[PDB]
Amino acid sequence: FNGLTVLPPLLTDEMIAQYTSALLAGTITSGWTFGAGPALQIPFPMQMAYRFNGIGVTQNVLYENQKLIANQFNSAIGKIQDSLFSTPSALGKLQDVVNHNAQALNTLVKQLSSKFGAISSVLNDILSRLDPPEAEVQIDRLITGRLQSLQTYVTQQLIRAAEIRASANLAATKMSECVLGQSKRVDFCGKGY
Amino acid sequence: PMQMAYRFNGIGVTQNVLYENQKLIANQFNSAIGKIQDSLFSTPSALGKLQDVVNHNAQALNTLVKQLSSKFGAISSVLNDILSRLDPPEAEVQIDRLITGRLQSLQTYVTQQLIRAAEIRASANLAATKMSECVLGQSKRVDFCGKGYHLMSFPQSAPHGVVFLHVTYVPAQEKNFTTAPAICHDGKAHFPREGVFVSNGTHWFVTQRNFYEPQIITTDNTFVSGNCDVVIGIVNNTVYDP
Amino acid sequence: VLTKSNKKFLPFQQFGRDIVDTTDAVRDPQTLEILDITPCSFGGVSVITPGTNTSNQVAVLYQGVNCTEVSVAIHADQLTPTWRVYSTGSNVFQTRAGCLIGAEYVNNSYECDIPIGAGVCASYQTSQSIIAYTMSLGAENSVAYSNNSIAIPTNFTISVTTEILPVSMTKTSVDCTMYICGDSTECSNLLLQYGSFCTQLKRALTGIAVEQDKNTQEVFAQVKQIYKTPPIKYFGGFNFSQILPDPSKPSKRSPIEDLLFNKVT
Amino acid sequence: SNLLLQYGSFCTQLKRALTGIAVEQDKNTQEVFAQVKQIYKTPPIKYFG
Ligand SMILES: *[C@@H]1O[C@H](CO)[C@@H](O[C@@H]2O[C@H](CO)[C@@H](O[C@@H]3O[C@H](CO)[C@@H](O)[C@H](O)[C@@H]3O)[C@H](O)[C@H]2NC(C)=O)[C@H](O)[C@H]1NC(C)=O
Ligand SMILES: *[C@@H]1O[C@H](CO)[C@@H](O[C@@H]2O[C@H](CO)[C@@H](O)[C@H](O)[C@H]2NC(C)=O)[C@H](O)[C@H]1NC(C)=O
Ligand SMILES: *[C@@H]1O[C@H](CO)[C@@H](O[C@@H]2O[C@H](CO)[C@@H](O)[C@H](O)[C@H]2NC(C)=O)[C@H](O)[C@H]1NC(C)=O
Ligand SMILES: *[C@@H]1O[C@H](CO)[C@@H](O)[C@H](O)[C@H]1NC(C)=O
Ligand SMILES: *[C@@H]1O[C@H](CO)[C@@H](O)[C@H](O)[C@H]1NC(C)=O
Ligand SMILES: *[C@@H]1O[C@H](CO)[C@@H](O)[C@H](O)[C@H]1NC(C)=O
Repeated sequence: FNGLTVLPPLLTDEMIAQYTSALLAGTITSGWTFGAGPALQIPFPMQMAYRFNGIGVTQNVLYENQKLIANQFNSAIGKIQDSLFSTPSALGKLQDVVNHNAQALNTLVKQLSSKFGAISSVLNDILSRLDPPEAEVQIDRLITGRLQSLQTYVTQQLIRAAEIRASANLAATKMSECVLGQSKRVDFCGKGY
Repeated sequence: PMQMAYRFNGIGVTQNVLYENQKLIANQFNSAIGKIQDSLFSTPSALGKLQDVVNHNAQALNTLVKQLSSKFGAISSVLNDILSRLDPPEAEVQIDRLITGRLQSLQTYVTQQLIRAAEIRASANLAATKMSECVLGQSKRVDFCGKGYHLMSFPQSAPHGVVFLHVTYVPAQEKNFTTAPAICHDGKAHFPREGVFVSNGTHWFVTQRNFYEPQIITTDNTFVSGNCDVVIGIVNNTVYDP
Repeated sequence: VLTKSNKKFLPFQQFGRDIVDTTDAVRDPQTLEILDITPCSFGGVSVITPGTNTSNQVAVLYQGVNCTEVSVAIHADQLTPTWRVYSTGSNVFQTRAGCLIGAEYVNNSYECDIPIGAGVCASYQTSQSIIAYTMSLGAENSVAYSNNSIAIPTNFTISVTTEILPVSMTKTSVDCTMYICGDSTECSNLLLQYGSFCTQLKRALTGIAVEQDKNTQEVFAQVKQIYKTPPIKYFGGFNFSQILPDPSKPSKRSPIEDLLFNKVT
Repeated sequence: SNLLLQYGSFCTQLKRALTGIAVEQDKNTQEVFAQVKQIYKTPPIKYFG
C-alpha cells in the first residue's frame, strides 16, 4: 500500500453463480432453443435423441439403451470430482494469472527501496542532509528511476490484458457454440463427437 | 425466392413455408430494413467503437505534440535560447537532457501504436472471417452471424470499418402439446423420420421441430425398429398404410 | 497510526519489517511496548453525475474506506479533496466498493444504469434525485418441464440486427530530425551518438502502415470480379433499395452508407 | 511534486491506460456470462430420465 489500490469487480460471485444456474436450467429444461428465441420445453430423453441425430446416429440407439447411457453419464460426473481433487496441479492456468499479478505488484513495491544512483532511497534523508542545488539532482534521478518503473509496469499490464482478452473471447465463443447449441467443429467442444 | 427457400431448408424448416407465406415474409423484411435506418439515426452513441479509434489516435498525436513544450528539468524548452544563453559545455548537458526526454516520448508513442495495431489486426481478422462465413455462405454456428437462426448477411462500408446487417429467423407464438417417443401399432415400435409426435388431446400427429404443421401418421413418415417392451414412454395409436 | 500489538519481539530487536520492506511494527524505546504502524487511509474520490443537460446534483464515492472514518475526518478537518462535503444527512451509505454520499439505498432492483461496484449501481429517478440500489439480473422464468410436455412454435419473425467492426487505423509517420532537433545544426551531431533508435522507429511505423492496407485488402477484396445488378426489377417483393447504390448522387453510395458516413467524424 | 510537474503528461496517460484495463475486465466478464435474457429456474428437481 504505497498508492496502489485494488478495485472490486462489478459482478459479485453470487451473481455469476446465478447466471451459471440460469444457463444450466435453460439447457436442461428447454434444450438448444433458448439461445435462438423464446425458450420451449422438451423432455430430456427426446433432447438426447435429437443430439444423437445430430452426430449421425439414429434414435433407436438411445431409447433402447437409456439405462446404460444414464449410468455411464452418472459415473463420468462422479469421476470428474475425484479426478479434479486428486491432481493438485489441475487449475494451474488460473493460478498463473494471480501469481503473475502478485509478482508484478511486489516488484513494483520493492523498487521503491533502490537507490537508483542516489544517496538514499528515503527522500526525507535526502532533503534534510544537503542543499537545494544537489537536492535537485538527486530528486531528479529518483524521479526518472521511478517513472521508468511505472512505465514498465503499465506496459506489461497492457500486454497481459491483451492475452486475457483473447482468452475471454475464446470463452465467449465456446459458451455460445458449445453450450447454447451443438458443434460439428472437431476438437472444439471436446475430444470426440 | 428460391435462394431464400434454400436458406430456410438450411435451418430445418421445409420449403412449403416460404412459398406459402412469401407476401408476409417480404413485408416483414421490408419493415425491418425500414426500421434499421431510424434505429441508426436516432441513437447518437451507436457507432462508438468506430469513434474510439479516431479519438485515441488524435489523443496520441496531441500528447506527443504537447510534450514538446515540456522542459524535462532543463533551463528552458527551446533549443535557440539554450544555445544563445550559455557556454558549450552546459549547452551539451541541456541538449542531452532534452534529447533523452524526447526519445522517451517517441518510444512510448511507438509502443502504444504497436499494441493498438495488434488489437485492430485481431478485429480485422474477425471481420474477414465474418465476411467469408455470413455473406458468402450460411453459418450454422450459434450466435455468430446474429441472434437467432441465420438467413443472410449484407455488408456496408463505414469510415475505418464495416457494418454487417444480419437477417435472422426467430420463432414465436408457441403452443403446448403432449409428446411420446414412439408408437406401437402391431407389436413393433415406430419412430419419426424428421419430426416429433404430438397430440392435442384426442388424436396424434407427426410434425416438424420449428413450425407447427400436423400430418397423419403413415408408414412413409415413420420407421420401425424392434418390439415394444424396451422403450419407456410408448403410446398405442394407429399407423395408416396408404 | 500507532496501535497496540501482540507480536513477541526478541530482546535485541528494535524494528519490524513485512514481506517486502515496510516498517510494519516498532518498539518504543522507553516503555518497551510493541506498537503496530498502519498507514493513513487514502484512495479515490470518484464522482457520479446523471448529466449536466438533465440536472446538476451529484454523488461522491470514496473508494475503500469505512464511512465512519470519512465522517470522523469530515468533522474537524482531515480530508484533502477540500469540497466542504457534498451535502450530508440520511445519505451516507456503506457499500463493498466504499462510502457513498449523495444517494439513498432503495430496496428495489432494476437494470443497472451507472455502475458503482459490487452489486451496487446508481441512477436518477423520481423531486427526482440520485438513488443507489442492488443490480437485478433479469426476470425469473420457470419453464414448465414435464415428462410428456412439448412446446412448438406456430409463427415466425424475420429480424435484422446490426454489427459494427473496426478494420483499420490511421497511418502516421514521424521524422526524428524535425521532432527532436528542430531545425538545429548543433543538435543533430549530438544525436548520432545515441545509436540507431530512429531507424527502428521508422521501421515499426512502416510496418504498421503496410499492415493497415493488408487489413482492408483482406476484409473487402474477397471477390475476383465486380458484379452489377440488372435494371432493378422484382426481386420477389424484397425491396433492397436502402442498401444498393443510388445512381442519383455523387460518390455512388447507398442511403444507409450515407447515414454512416454522415455520423462518424 | 513541483519538480514532477515539469515532466509533462505521463501521469494522465498512465491513469487512462489503467482505467482502460479496468473497464475492459468487466466488459469481458459481461460478454462471457451475460448471454441469457431471463433467469431460468429449475423445476422441483425431479426425474430427468
Ligand atoms: C415423471 O416420471 C417420474 C418417474 O420416475 C415421476 O416420479 C415419481 O413419482 C412417484 C409418484 O407419482 C414417486 O413415488 C413416490 O415415491 C416415494 C418414495 O419415498 C413414496 O414414499 C411415495 O409413496 C411414492 O410411491 C416416485 O418416487 C417418483 N420418482 C422419481 C425418481 O421422481 C414424476 O412424478 C413424473 N412427473 C410427472 C410429469 O408427473
Ligand atoms: C385435435 O385436432 C383434430 C384435427 O384433426 C381435431 O379433429 C377434428 O376436429 C373437428 C372440430 O370441429 C371435428 O369437426 C372433426 O371431425 C375432427 N376430426 C377428427 C380427425 O376426428 C380434434 O377435435 C382436436 N381435438 C382437440 C381436443 O382439440
Ligand atoms: C423501398 O422502400 C423505400 C422506403 O419507403 C420506398 O421509397 C419511398 O417510395 C415512395 C413511393 O415511390 C416515395 O414517395 C418516397 O419518397 C420514397 N422514399 C424514399 C426513401 O425515397 C421505395 O419506393 C420502396 N421501393 C419499392 C419498389 O416500393
Ligand atoms: C397398447 O397399450 C395398451 C396399454 O398398455 C395395451 O393394453 C395394448 O395391448 C397395447 N397394444 C395396442 C397396440 O393396442
Ligand atoms: C467500519 O466500522 C464499523 C464500526 O465499528 C465496523 O462495525 C465495521 O465492521 C467497519 N467495517 C466496514 C467497512 O463496515
Ligand atoms: C403470424 O404473425 C403475423 C404478424 O404478427 C400475423 O399477421 C399472422 O396472422 C400470424 N399468423 C398466425 C398463424 O397467427
